[PDB]
Amino acid sequence: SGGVKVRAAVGNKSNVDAPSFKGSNMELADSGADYKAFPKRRMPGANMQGFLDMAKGMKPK
Amino acid sequence: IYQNERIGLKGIDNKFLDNNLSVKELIRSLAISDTFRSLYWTPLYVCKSIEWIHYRLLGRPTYGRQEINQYFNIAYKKGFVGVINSIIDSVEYNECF
Amino acid sequence: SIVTKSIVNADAEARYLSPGELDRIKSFVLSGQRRLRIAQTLTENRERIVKQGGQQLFQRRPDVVSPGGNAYGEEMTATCLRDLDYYLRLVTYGIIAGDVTPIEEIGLVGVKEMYSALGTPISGVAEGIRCMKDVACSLLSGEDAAEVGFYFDYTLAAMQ
Amino acid sequence: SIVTKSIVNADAEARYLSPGELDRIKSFVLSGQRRLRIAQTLTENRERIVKQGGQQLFQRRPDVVSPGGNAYGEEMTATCLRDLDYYLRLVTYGIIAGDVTPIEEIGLVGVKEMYSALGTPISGVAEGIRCMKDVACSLLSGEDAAEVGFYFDYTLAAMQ
Amino acid sequence: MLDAFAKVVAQADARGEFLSNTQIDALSKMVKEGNQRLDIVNKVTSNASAIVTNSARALFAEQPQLIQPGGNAYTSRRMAACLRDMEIVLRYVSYAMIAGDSSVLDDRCLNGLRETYQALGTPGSSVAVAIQKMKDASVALANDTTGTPIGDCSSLVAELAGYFDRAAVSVV
Amino acid sequence: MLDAFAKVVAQADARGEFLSNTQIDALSKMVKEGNQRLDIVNKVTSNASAIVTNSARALFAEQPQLIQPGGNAYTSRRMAACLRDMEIVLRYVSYAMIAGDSSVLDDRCLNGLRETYQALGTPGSSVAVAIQKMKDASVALANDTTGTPIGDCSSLVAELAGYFDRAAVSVV
Amino acid sequence: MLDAFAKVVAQADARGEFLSNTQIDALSKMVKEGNQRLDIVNKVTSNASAIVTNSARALFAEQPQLIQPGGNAYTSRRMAACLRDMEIVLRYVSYAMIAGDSSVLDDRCLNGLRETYQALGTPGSSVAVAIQKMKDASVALANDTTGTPIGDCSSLVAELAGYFDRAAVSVV
Amino acid sequence: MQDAITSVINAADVQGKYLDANSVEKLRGYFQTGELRVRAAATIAANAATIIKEAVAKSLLYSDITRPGGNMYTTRRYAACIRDLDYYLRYATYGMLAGDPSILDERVLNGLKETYNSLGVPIGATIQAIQAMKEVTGSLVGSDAGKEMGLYFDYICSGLS
Amino acid sequence: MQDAITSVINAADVQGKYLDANSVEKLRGYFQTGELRVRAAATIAANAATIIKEAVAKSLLYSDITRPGGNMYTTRRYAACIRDLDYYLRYATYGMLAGDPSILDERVLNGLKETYNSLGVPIGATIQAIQAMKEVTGSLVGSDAGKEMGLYFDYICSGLS
Amino acid sequence: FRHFLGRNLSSLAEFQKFFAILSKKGLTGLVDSLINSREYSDYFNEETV
Amino acid sequence: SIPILKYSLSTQNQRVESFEVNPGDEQYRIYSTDSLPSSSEVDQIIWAAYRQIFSEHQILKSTKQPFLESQLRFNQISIKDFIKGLVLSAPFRDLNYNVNNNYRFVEICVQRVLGRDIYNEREKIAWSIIIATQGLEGFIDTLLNTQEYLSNFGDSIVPFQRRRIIPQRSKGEMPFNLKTPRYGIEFRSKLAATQFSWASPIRRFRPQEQQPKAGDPALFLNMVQEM
Ligand SMILES: C=CC1=C(C)[C@@H](Cc2[nH]c(/C=C3N=C(/C=C4\NC(=O)[C@H](C)[C@H]4CC)C(C)=C\3CCC(=O)O)c(CCC(=O)O)c2C)NC1=O
Ligand SMILES: C=CC1=C(C)[C@@H](Cc2[nH]c(/C=C3N=C(/C=C4\NC(=O)[C@H](C)[C@H]4CC)C(C)=C\3CCC(=O)O)c(CCC(=O)O)c2C)NC1=O
Ligand SMILES: C=CC1=C(C)[C@@H](Cc2[nH]c(/C=C3N=C(/C=C4\NC(=O)[C@H](C)[C@H]4CC)C(C)=C\3CCC(=O)O)c(CCC(=O)O)c2C)NC1=O
Ligand SMILES: CCC1=C(C)/C(=C/C2=NC(=C\c3[nH]c(/C=C4\NC(=O)[C@H](C)[C@H]4CC)c(C)c3CCC(=O)O)/C(CCC(=O)O)=C2C)NC1=O
Ligand SMILES: CCC1=C(C)/C(=C/C2=NC(=C\c3[nH]c(/C=C4\NC(=O)[C@H](C)[C@H]4CC)c(C)c3CCC(=O)O)/C(CCC(=O)O)=C2C)NC1=O
Ligand SMILES: CCC1=C(C)/C(=C/C2=NC(=C\c3[nH]c(/C=C4\NC(=O)[C@H](C)[C@H]4CC)c(C)c3CCC(=O)O)/C(CCC(=O)O)=C2C)NC1=O
Ligand SMILES: CCC1=C(C)/C(=C/C2=NC(=C\c3[nH]c(/C=C4\NC(=O)[C@H](C)[C@H]4CC)c(C)c3CCC(=O)O)/C(CCC(=O)O)=C2C)NC1=O
Ligand SMILES: CCC1=C(C)/C(=C/C2=NC(=C\c3[nH]c(/C=C4\NC(=O)[C@H](C)[C@H]4CC)c(C)c3CCC(=O)O)/C(CCC(=O)O)=C2C)NC1=O
Ligand SMILES: CCC1=C(C)/C(=C/C2=NC(=C\c3[nH]c(/C=C4\NC(=O)[C@H](C)[C@H]4CC)c(C)c3CCC(=O)O)/C(CCC(=O)O)=C2C)NC1=O
Ligand SMILES: CCC1=C(C)/C(=C/C2=NC(=C\c3[nH]c(/C=C4\NC(=O)[C@H](C)[C@H]4CC)c(C)c3CCC(=O)O)/C(CCC(=O)O)=C2C)NC1=O
Repeated sequence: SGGVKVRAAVGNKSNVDAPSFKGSNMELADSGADYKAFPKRRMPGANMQGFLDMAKGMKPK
Repeated sequence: IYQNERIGLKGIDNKFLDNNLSVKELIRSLAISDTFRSLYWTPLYVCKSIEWIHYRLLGRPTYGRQEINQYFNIAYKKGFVGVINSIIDSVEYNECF
Repeated sequence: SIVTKSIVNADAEARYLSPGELDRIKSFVLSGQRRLRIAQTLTENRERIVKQGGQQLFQRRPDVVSPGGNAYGEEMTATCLRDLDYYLRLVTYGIIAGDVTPIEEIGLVGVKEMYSALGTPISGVAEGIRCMKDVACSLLSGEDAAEVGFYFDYTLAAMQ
Repeated sequence: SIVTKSIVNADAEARYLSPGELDRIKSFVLSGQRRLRIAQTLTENRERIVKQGGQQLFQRRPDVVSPGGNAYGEEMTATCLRDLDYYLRLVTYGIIAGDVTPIEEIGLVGVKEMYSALGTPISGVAEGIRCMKDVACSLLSGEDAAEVGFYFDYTLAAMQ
Repeated sequence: MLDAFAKVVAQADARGEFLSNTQIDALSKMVKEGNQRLDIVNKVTSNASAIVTNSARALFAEQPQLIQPGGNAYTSRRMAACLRDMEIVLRYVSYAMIAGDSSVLDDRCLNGLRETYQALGTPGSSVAVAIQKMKDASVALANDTTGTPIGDCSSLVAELAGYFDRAAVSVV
Repeated sequence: MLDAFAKVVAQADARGEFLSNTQIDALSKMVKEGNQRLDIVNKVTSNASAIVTNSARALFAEQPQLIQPGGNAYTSRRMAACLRDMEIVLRYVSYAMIAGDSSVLDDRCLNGLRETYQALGTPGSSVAVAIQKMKDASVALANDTTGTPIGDCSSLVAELAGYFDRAAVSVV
Repeated sequence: MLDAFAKVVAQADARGEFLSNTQIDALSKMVKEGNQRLDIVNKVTSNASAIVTNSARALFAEQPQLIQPGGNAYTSRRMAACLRDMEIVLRYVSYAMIAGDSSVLDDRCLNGLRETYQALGTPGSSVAVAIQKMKDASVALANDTTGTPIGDCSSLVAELAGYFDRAAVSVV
Repeated sequence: MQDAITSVINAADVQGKYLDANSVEKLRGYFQTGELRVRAAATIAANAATIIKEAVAKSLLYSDITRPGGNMYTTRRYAACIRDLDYYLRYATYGMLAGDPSILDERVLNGLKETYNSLGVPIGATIQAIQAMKEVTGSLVGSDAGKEMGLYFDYICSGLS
Repeated sequence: MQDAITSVINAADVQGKYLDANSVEKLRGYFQTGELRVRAAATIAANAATIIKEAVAKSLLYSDITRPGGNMYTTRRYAACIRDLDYYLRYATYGMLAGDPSILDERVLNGLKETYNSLGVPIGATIQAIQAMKEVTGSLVGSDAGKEMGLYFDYICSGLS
Repeated sequence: FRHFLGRNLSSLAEFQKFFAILSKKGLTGLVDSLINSREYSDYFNEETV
Repeated sequence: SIPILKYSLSTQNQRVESFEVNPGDEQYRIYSTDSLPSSSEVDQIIWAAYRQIFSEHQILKSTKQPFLESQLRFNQISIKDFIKGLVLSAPFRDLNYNVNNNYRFVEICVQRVLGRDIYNEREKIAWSIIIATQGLEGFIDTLLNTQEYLSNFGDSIVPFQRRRIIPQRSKGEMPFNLKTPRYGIEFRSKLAATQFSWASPIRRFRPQEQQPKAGDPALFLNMVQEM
């Protein structure tokens, strides 16, 4: 036992009110972690190196 | 059908009984009912219902995939009533009946 | 229930459920707390709701219990009250399902074929359910009696 | 029965039934008049064969009915006699079928798994059937008691 | 508590009509049988302590484990309580015979008798055996044609038999 | 048995400190109008007799079946017991108005009243509107400015209306 | 109430069996340790109020949230109740030490005691450590050899220990 | 075709007894999640085309079923897929509202795996499309609502397997 | 037949990429619960017969499937139940250790509901037996471990439905 | 074949050879014709289940 | 010096009034010693005291109190001192006090002595410390000096179960000897090794195929016989 009077008794109630933004400092719950197993897809590769190299041709136009 | 569920169709019968309705419109008025939808479209597979419904309205089963494709594709867009209308308004119904 | 036929309605129409359908599934499930209380009242009042139900039924239809009536003797009168216990049970299902769909496909579809084929006066069993309705609505407040009585009179309508 | 497994025996062997098999189907059906009389004796003696059956069972096995026994109290003792009514019924089937084939696939196949899984002492229920056997054979002549007792002791053998 | 006449008055009191003139003929048929009723009761209340002990003695030969050491009705504290317990059932059965209706049988005797045999551990099936022992002694003594005119009393001993097997199914 | 003066003293030493002065003037919020409190309760107490008699007669014009034969309040003992309950509930809201809180209302009257009304076959709906018939007729009888000095006291007529419906949510 | 002798008799009368010769000798084993059984209890009642106040102070060297404002054993009615219940529990285990079995301990004190404290709100395991602060204040007080001569009596103080932890698990 | 209330009423009716405390105990559990299911079925109706576009591009868009010879080559065959995937995302929405997967095997599962074998539709790629479609559905409706909608997707994948 | 590590490796391998931070993030989450699952599978192995004896006596012991005519009447049929319930409590233990319900549908769920319909086994009473068996399993292994073992019971009940 | 060989039938003629045996000798003629084949012995001879 | 735990009341029949002037049939028979009974009518009071405080069982020869009976007949003690001698009687200790705990014995001494049910379960908690501190002889005189004992029994009436039945009805409540027996289910189940080991005899054999199932008209034959 430290202050034997129970530390607190949270000095009274002045303007003590509920509109206290619970957790106003600061953030929380990170989303980029969740863990989906599939990527977001894309095309090209194999069967298709011909046309990518070849859409560079008109890319700049 | 039993008398409990035929009460909902009594507006359709005597409309036919005073000679205000054809047979084809009578057949479509029965098939598009909820009494029919609750019996042969709802409790069945989406492709078996099209097969059964095709066999009552037209007097034969489906021929092949293209015929059963076509009515079945209609159920994608319009649904149950859209399939019944597409059979009674078909060319083969109007030719045989 | 309201959930299953609001689905099969929008199922047939090749579409999803409108706000008119989804603001009522929503409105029904918040109503679900109050429905179980109403069905809970009729659940353990079947001793009085049935026995007083057959009370007024025989006072109003002594023919069915008199010698020659369908429910004559110790035997048929027991089955005479058995059916009222059935229909009182289905009303508890309709209150929790929020619709007469449970009462529809049980005890209503083709009911005239059964009772005509049993020799029972179908009008007599309709009188029995009405006598149960006055006992049931006498057990609940006005806001509830507009529901519990509401399912009985549907059963009265389909039973004639 | 003797008819069905004399068939499935000769069925598996790709052959018909021998004289040894057909002179016994013949010998069994002429025995059928005497079998129904024997089963008719046990049919409406189940009140005395079961209740006196559980008589000697508790006097010989007071543990099962004492506090801590599996059949303790008004509840379990009623089910304690219920099983004896079952096995007494199957013996009436075996007598009319001329074989323990009805008793085999009912009340014997996998019986140790049930009673071990119910916490019941399987040896205790075997003692119950033996007590029923002395009551049953005391109700019939010597020529019959060699049969009615004969099916009980098979049930005793398979029940341990 | 009701008698037989009170159940016809209080039934139509809830309906609220006057008692009909064809219901008076059923009440006047009861008072014609009112003096054959009073010597069914007098036959069973006079041999009352021998209906009890001859039925207990027949019970304890069929089920000997109730009185053997470690049994329920074993000691002299509890043989007397078992012998009392059939005197109370025979008391209220004869009460419901003299009233004509069973409204005092299932009110001060059977109202929770089953739920106190689960708390005491008494075998309730054996109390319903010893009630049917007492039913067989009491309907044989209500057929006794000594000191009484000869007549047909079969409908009133079948009512005394009804209150015996009501109190037997209310303990099991 | 605590009141509104002892309401905050229960929360005082449950925390465990002396009385903060944000409420000491706010306990002097109603010892000013405690002189306004006692002449509000002088109309439900000194005119209690017209409330139970008028509203019960108007109730039976709303439900005609509760004075029929077969109704719940049909004989003379029931109809005397019905006003016995209605003069014991607005007894205790005069016990609730004198103390500020509603701790003597639910305990000494309503603690089990929903159970015994289901255990008697009384409908809980019509015993709620028996108090709603005497809810608005108690505050409108409380709003007589004649015989008294004048001024708006709409705080206390929401408190006393807030205790009549507390019984009406405890009986259904 | 059964002592150690009656528990042998009540098990033998239930089976209807006499007492054996080697059963008599184990009870004759108990009476030659009779002075050693008795003068243990001559310690634990003659220093009995010391065992209460030493353990009750030392409980709040371990859990001082009971005496906290808002805590269970805070108030002076409730501090007088916490010394009351530890005086009763010490009283019944002295009765069992003169008996020889715990049959007066779990028929008077410990039977149905968990369901009291959960309906009271008293912390269940937090009174069990108050019992274990009384055992070591008493089993060390039993090993003290003031006035009596010297012999091996560790078997009897294990039973004196054996009542204090049978009672400890009946309040958790 | 039974919802959670229909299944509760059926089991309580099939024994001929009233709705006891256990039957109403599950019914109260269904009414508690009634608010969650509608909002789950709300957003799924809005993003129906977007969810199916996300699943096919994430699972089987560039695989060689998409190329010539693969099971999805011709435009009629490709168009049948998104028509076909629409039913899985739609009927799963019905199971999520009804709280009972009886509608799936009644109207989807029966004769389904027996039909794909007839056409030669790859059941392996089909389930992974539904698995990817289940993954995006958990994005929209949230975690627990995704747990509910996801509970009927794998029911389709299990029976279709 | 994949565990949590096998499923994580498969998804990370099926895209041809290494085990990035998200793949190892779930793997660390599985290793944290590795201590809980073994003790959960420990006590379930000990009380296997006791759990099944508790479930059948609590769900379907005295119902009229147990009586003549019911689906469980004969001793061969009764003995098949506790044999049958042993697999559900056993395979659910495997899913609880592997952390992935792939083994259930691989070895239990496929052809299961199609088999009970053949035999005529009541699926309704089966799920309630597993639900009651799930209830007793939460008694032994605790709350969170019961949440883990319970997560695979309803997976069986869902697919078996 | 699922039991005494751990595999399904392979061809059509492998059916008719083993159906005619079961057709003429029943169960005792069929199982002895599987256990006495070479394919049993190559995988399992006398010791391996 | 430690007052009682302040419990709460409930809704009961004895704390309202009946409006029963000239009560008809279900009166529970006020046996009293101000009506000046004869010596055969003192004996109908002493049996009513034994039936109230014991049950109908323990009116045996060994459980009678023949010296307490003679002091009632000499008008030395009252009825209130005669009820106090029956709870402190040595048959009432070994039959009704050694076989249940202190929270069930308070349910006996309020049902039989005060004639009312218990209010709620806190009153059994609030009363059971009186028996464990100052004893059973300190428990009865603080129960016989309550206002509920004096305002309807007094110094001359053997107690009774007040307002068991509702006057238009015929069913009412349960009698208190059939409510709380000598021992309960919690004392009987814990002793099944030494005492109370009985195992139960055989019931009458009902065959299993004669039992009614849902939708059988034999489940309504008890309804039809009440018509
Ligand atoms: C307080 C005492 C008291 C009684 C004991 C009875 C005694 C009694 N019973 C009867 C009269 C009768 N008693 C019987 C009774 C019986 N006949 C039998 O064969 C049975 C053994 C037996 C009853 C079970 C019958 C049948 C009559 C009527 C005679 C008849 O109508 O045939 C009468 C003549 C009444 C008359 O003449 O109108 C009397 C006094 N009544 C009493 O008030
Ligand atoms: C010993 C018992 C005792 C009483 C019975 C009351 C009676 C009473 N009330 C008021 C005086 C008053 N009483 C009321 C109350 C009301 N007036 C209304 O118009 C409303 C209908 C009603 C609300 C309940 C008001 C408003 C005043 C005027 C004082 C004020 O509030 O400004 C006064 C004048 C002195 C004062 O203001 O306190 C007295 C004696 N006071 C007592 O000491
Ligand atoms: C009023 C109660 C009451 C008693 C307690 C005993 C007191 C007492 N104890 C002993 C006698 C004894 N008392 C003890 C007991 C103990 N010795 C120890 O060292 C331990 C501290 C303690 C046991 C825990 C022993 C061991 C003996 C025997 C002496 C010996 O061993 O030689 C004797 C001598 C004669 C006899 O053996 O009885 C007496 C009078 N008598 C009574 O009337
Ligand atoms: C859940 C919906 C449902 C209903 C309603 C139902 C009715 C039903 N009523 C029956 C008989 C009967 N029902 C009655 C009924 C009556 N007699 C009267 O006078 C009255 C008018 C009426 C009752 C209020 C009688 C007398 C019999 C027996 C008829 C006979 O024995 O021939 C029977 C045959 C016996 C049986 O199996 O119970 C059925 C199946 N079954 C159902 O599944
Ligand atoms: C036709 C073949 C057949 C048999 C034999 C059978 C037995 C059977 N015995 C049961 C229970 C039981 N059986 C007993 C039996 C006994 N207790 C004892 O002490 C004795 C040794 C023994 C009887 C002689 C008890 C006590 C129970 C209830 C166990 C419990 O409640 O946990 C149950 C569960 C409840 C029920 O549905 O009845 C079944 C199914 N079923 C069958 O189909
Ligand atoms: C108001 C009318 C009334 C009823 C209905 C009633 C039932 C009743 N039966 C009782 C006991 C008893 N009942 C029996 C009876 C039996 N045990 C057996 O072994 C046999 C099967 C059976 C009878 C032959 C026994 C032995 C007791 C004593 C319990 C004991 O001391 O352990 C008891 C506890 C003590 C007593 O009062 O006798 C009650 C309260 N008592 C009443 O006052
Ligand atoms: C059969 C023998 C017997 C036992 C064992 C018994 C226990 C008992 N302890 C009680 C209260 C109590 N018991 C405690 C004791 C404690 N609370 C704590 O926080 C500490 C852990 C512990 C003290 C060290 C307290 C504080 C109360 C008062 C509860 C109250 O009045 O609200 C009460 C409620 C009545 C009262 O005393 O106010 C009973 C009936 N009564 C008996 O007749
Ligand atoms: C409501 C329940 C239900 C389902 C699910 C259903 C499926 C169904 N899918 C079909 C075809 C098809 N389904 C696919 C699907 C695919 N190709 C792939 O590579 C993928 C793995 C997969 C998309 C996920 C394709 C390509 C066809 C056309 C096959 C052909 O033209 O031969 C057809 C043939 C007729 C038609 O589409 O018009 C039916 C009936 N019917 C039903 O009633
Ligand atoms: C490892 C995954 C797996 C499962 C689950 C499985 C089930 C399975 N359950 C069976 C039978 C059975 N299953 C039951 C079960 C029940 N009866 C009831 O009333 C209850 C609802 C239920 C117990 C929970 C019964 C009674 C049979 C015997 C059916 C018969 O003899 O016709 C059979 C037929 C063959 C046999 O038991 O030897 C199989 C193959 N096989 C598998 O490979
Ligand atoms: C602690 C203070 C206290 C409360 C709270 C209390 C309630 C109470 N109300 C009762 C009855 C009753 N209450 C009513 C009241 C009504 N029934 C109706 O139909 C109307 C809708 C409504 C009133 C207008 C009636 C009619 C009875 C008597 C029932 C009967 O005897 O048939 C009874 C049964 C005993 C009696 O006849 O008085 C109790 C104990 N009693 C108390 O002493």
